[PDB]
Amino acid sequence: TSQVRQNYHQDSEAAINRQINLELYASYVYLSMSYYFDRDDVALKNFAKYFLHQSHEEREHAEKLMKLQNQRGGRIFLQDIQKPDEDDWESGLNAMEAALHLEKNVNQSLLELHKLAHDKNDPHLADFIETHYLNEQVKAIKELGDHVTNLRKMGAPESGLAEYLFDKHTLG
Amino acid sequence: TSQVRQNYHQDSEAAINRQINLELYASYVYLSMSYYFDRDDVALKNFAKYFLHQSHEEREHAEKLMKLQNQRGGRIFLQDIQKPDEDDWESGLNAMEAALHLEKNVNQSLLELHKLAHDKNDPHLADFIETHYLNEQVKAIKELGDHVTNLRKMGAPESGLAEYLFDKHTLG
Amino acid sequence: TSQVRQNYHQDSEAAINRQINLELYASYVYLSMSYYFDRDDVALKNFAKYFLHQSHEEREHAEKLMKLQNQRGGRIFLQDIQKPDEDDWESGLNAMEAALHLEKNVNQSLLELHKLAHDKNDPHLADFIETHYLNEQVKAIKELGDHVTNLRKMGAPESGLAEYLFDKHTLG
Amino acid sequence: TSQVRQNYHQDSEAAINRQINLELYASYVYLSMSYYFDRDDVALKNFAKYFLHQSHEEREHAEKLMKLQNQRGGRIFLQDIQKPDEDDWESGLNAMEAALHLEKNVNQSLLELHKLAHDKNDPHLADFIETHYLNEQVKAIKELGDHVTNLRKMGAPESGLAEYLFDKHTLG
Amino acid sequence: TSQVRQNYHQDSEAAINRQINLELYASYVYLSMSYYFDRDDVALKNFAKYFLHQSHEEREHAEKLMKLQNQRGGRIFLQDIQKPDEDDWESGLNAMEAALHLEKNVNQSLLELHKLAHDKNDPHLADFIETHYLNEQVKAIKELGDHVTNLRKMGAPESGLAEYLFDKHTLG
Amino acid sequence: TSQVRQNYHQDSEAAINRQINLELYASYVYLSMSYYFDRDDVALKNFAKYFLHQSHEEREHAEKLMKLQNQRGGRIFLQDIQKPDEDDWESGLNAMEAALHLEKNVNQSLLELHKLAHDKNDPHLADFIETHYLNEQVKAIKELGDHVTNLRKMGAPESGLAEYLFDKHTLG
Ligand code: NA
Ligand code: NA
Ligand code: NI
Ligand code: NI
Ligand code: NI
Ligand code: NI
Ligand code: NI
Ligand code: NI
Ligand code: NI
Ligand code: NI
Repeated sequence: TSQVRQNYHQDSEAAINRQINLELYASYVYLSMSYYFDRDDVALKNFAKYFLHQSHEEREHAEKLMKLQNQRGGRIFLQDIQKPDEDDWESGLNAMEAALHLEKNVNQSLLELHKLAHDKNDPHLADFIETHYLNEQVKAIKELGDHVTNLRKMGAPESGLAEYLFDKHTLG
Repeated sequence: TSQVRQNYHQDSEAAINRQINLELYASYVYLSMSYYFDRDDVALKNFAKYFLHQSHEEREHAEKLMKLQNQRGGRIFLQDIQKPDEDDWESGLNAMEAALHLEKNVNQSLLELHKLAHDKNDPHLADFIETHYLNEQVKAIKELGDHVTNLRKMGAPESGLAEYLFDKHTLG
Repeated sequence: TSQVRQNYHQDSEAAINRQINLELYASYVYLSMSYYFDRDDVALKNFAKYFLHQSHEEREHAEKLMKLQNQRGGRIFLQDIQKPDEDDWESGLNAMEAALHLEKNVNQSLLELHKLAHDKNDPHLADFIETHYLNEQVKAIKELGDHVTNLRKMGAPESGLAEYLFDKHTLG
Repeated sequence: TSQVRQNYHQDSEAAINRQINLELYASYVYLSMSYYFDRDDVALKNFAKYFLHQSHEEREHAEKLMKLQNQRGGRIFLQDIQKPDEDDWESGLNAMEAALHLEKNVNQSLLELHKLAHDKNDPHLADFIETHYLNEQVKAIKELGDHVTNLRKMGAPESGLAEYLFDKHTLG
Repeated sequence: TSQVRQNYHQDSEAAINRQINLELYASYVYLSMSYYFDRDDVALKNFAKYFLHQSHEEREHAEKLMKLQNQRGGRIFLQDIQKPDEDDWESGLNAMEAALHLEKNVNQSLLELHKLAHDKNDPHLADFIETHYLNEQVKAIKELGDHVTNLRKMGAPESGLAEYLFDKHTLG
Repeated sequence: TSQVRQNYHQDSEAAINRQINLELYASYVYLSMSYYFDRDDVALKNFAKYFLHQSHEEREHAEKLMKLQNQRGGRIFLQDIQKPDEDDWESGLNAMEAALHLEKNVNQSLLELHKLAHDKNDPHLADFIETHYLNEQVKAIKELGDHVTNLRKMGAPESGLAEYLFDKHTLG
């Protein structure tokens, strides 16, 4: 038992570790998307920059979660970061939809973790997840939905010119 | 066959992918060290910052390798980033020695890759590894050896005061 | 025999002269493309500026090669700069593909020259070609491949509007 | 027939193309002189810089002529740029006299072209050649004559010290 | 065996030590030339400054070589710095020719060392010598050859006025 | 006999040459110490910087002595710079004591040279040695004695932590 541990259950520690691993997996998937849009036959630099920024944001998420785990007295247990389920993300709209699904899964996991923290009578972790992630994930999901809608309203993926214009005007 | 592929063997592509995975593993190990020195019972902030910077440098290494793979016409195939073989790095000198061993392994892998590139008559990748990694890895190994020597000449790990002074004066 | 000649074979001198002539031919082809996109019935100013910049870069390449020839004690022997095999480059995508083929030919010639220099035990010229041209040609080939991919993903050459948009957004 | 062609004869177009080729040949000869004065056994850097600047000026001349050809509705037809008739320009005074002869030949060609334009009732091309080249060629010929006179009044080519002093004080 | 030694043969270490001693000898010869041109009966200050700068450059060469030896795990073994074979360097052209011969000998030694490093499969030391010395020695040899040519084209050593003018205009 | 020689004995010239050789030997020993503290198993950067600065100061001493020799009409005769009697300076306190002994020997040589100059009725060289070296050597000996005392009052060489603290706080 750590000297700084106070009102911190072991289930919350396991959930924090699992969310750390989930954020690592999300950053891995975002990096995979970024360097898939870096290929010569794809040639979409703005999508690559955006997905690299998203991977860095998920890295910051994981770092903040590990710092919070070290603060609450819990111990960190890292696991194997699984590779993305895909290596060729087809087009831009497919990558945006996959990122939207990943963000929704991360949001569901964060909501389950906050429900657990509320059941554990842990207001600190509750408000931490509320102010540091919930609104962030909501904004990210809204932005990805807007991007998917704009890509569908232009002819993608059937129109590569539409994806080029979305790379230039929107993500540029 | 890519339209930009020219004097680029498939063995070189596989070696580039394996080196990308190795750099990812090195960054993972460095992040594990950094957040192991972030624990409350450890309390060494400068070691954490240094290992986080090393993890970011290995991330930049992997990104540059993936960019070079995309330039030479080869395709990227990511794998599962294995977790570090340890979760408790004992003390500071043990972590420095483990980082030294990891750097020496990465240097051996880079030397084997350069030998392969020379056997494939690929001067571009050869000089790329020469100017972008070889001297960098040599400097890193020399710095880690100096750190290990200074830690051994102060009483570490038997003297926690020595590790504190090395964290304050050297890595501070 | 020059007083400054040292570890410099005559075959390397002939190869340097041939590469100088090749760079001159490449600059001539780039200037031809630039002023073909300057015609009234073509009207693509950004393509003209880009090809003029590429011609100036090949001119700098030839000047650096002649300076290196004067440094290594060898003598320069200039030949007739052949005219481009075409006077009407059809459209923009055709010109980009021709520039890609020319860059790949120049890269193959540089790789053969570096192989010869390695067989002549000339590390100076080897590293010179490695650091001053190899990565440059790789970047140029990658950029031309990205341009060709973007032109093919927009409707060119069947869509002149696509070529206009590529001239405005990309090369503008 | 171009939509912008107006009062522009085909003979004027052929003369413009021939003058473009002549300016290209002049730039080639100037570059040959510049890199002949770059040799180790010659060692005259200021002469090399001056001849390189003259080659760049002839390149600008050719570019302006091609732009004027594209403006007047005519089409450009490039030919093979012949190599200079010499590869060893003896000394500095010989190179200056050869440059003077080349400038006088270019001036004669420009005067013949202006006479043709006047016979074709083309005042635009006439005044263009008058204001953009005639006075320029006159100034260049006067400067080359002054340089030849100063080189002859110092002992060149029989005095290499005279050529060194002309490189240092005059062209420096 | 050092903890940082990796892919570093003992023959390469001996060659590095011998090259360190050679650079020390070159710096000694350059200092001897500099302070020979400092004598009252000689009175050539610019030659003294130039040779002192060359001696300092050879000192920096030796320091960089010793730093590289300390980096690659090898141990440094210094020897006796031999005095220059001459104490009166006759004139300026003789000193320039002696410096040219010394630079050519150092270049031959560096080329032999790079050949040895390539035979030892050491790309790090190979590229180090390539980028940090080879082009530097080539530029130095070219500059010394140009200086010798200019001194021979002015009347030196039979004309002390020529040496004075070379000291004032060139090396001044 | 030089035209500028006046009240300058040949014994004073020989003593000046011997002192030049002694300063060269001192600079060599200081450089050896500096690059001995540069080794990986030593790892003391501040000691290396201090000894390199001392070597540069002895180099300036030798240069000033050679300039004074050229001023007084005497001729310079350089000899072989002997290597240091040691290649492994044990620890920091041993190197400081060796530097102190070398400084005391140089001071004794300078005092003997000043006594000779006074016996030769040479006030110029006397006051030159007085104002340009005597107080400098006294300050250097006092500083080295203070360093040795501080190293002995901390536990060196039996305490490597003491040497590390002296490198950080004092020489840092
Ligand atoms: Na190289
Ligand atoms: Na006095
Ligand atoms: Ni996240
Ligand atoms: Ni790395
Ligand atoms: Ni080889
Ligand atoms: Ni080129
Ligand atoms: Ni012209
Ligand atoms: Ni008329
Ligand atoms: Ni050197
Ligand atoms: Ni001294």
